[PDB]
Amino acid sequence: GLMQFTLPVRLCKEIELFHFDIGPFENMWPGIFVYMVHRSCGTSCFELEKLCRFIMSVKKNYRRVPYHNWKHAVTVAHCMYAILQNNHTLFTDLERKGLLIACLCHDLDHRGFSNSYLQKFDHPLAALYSTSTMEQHHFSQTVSILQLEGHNIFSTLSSSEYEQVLEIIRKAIIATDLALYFGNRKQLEEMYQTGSLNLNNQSHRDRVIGLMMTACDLCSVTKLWPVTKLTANDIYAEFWAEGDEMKKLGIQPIPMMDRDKKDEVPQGQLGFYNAVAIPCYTTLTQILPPTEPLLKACRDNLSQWEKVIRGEE
Ligand SMILES: CCCc1nc(C)c2c(NS(C)(=O)=O)nc3ccc(OC)nc3n12
Ligand SMILES: [Mg+2]
Ligand SMILES: [Zn+2]
Repeated sequence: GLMQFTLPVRLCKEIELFHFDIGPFENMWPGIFVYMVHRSCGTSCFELEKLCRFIMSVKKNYRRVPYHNWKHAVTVAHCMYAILQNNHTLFTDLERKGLLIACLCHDLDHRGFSNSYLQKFDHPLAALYSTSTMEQHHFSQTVSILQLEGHNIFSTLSSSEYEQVLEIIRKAIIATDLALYFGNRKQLEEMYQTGSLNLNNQSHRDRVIGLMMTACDLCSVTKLWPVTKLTANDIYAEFWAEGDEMKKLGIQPIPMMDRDKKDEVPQGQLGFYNAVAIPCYTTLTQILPPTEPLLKACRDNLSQWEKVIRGEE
């Protein structure tokens, strides 16, 4: 219980910042996650033997895909750690515990393909889960790993608390379905602006936690320009593979996913920043003012993508 993780000084300091990059050393990422748990939650939240064994089972069930991989999992967990640390009195003990685990597990066993591709392929998961297909699978894989012998990091919780935390994780992971994001943010926008938003209302908390999950999940748009620019190559590599597989089914993919139309990437990016990312961090900043650095960094990067379109770089 007196065993803390420490990081080297540059990491110890930079990890507190929203725009932190977890680096290219895979073997430090589990330590980075435990560090964040111990500062965000407490050193008693989880039994270290169980946490370490949960983390390495989760890692093992991320696939070697260009973007939706173990590095994404830990990156999205760090963004949630930054939001929680900057807003530390707004969230319960259970929410701090649940949300970091939810972010680490939110893309478990992702294959690099969208819910639409699974559906057009007629993948078995699409018959099992008619909506939020991959996201119901991610939650399912989470529960699977929790029920492995020695992996139940929630074993010290009461019956009620256990059921609450699994319900926090389920809604948190389902909210990473971008199809649900548009309506969720619209409702929050309305609630904030008419003054009706109330964080003691569980259905309002749910929506706000949903928006936090979207903000963490898209946090690659909030990094320093060189990180954001290079992450775009990994995202587009999955898009083009999915476009290829669409063509193999006899379906012309949208232009964003067609590797024969790579000149129309910079404009595909702009639409995504204006329709999804900017509104997401704007509404989030309105509800959680300390999350403003995410909105500012997102705007800085939109400005960098506009430059790329003009041929200024
Ligand atoms: C994986 C789909 C969701 C997603 N997450 C991120 C971080 C991005 C992103 N960022 S970047 C680093 O600037 O390329 N660009 C995207 C462009 C289009 C798009 O259409 C769905 N999604 C994008 N996206
Ligand atoms: Mg996902
Ligand atoms: Zn994700």
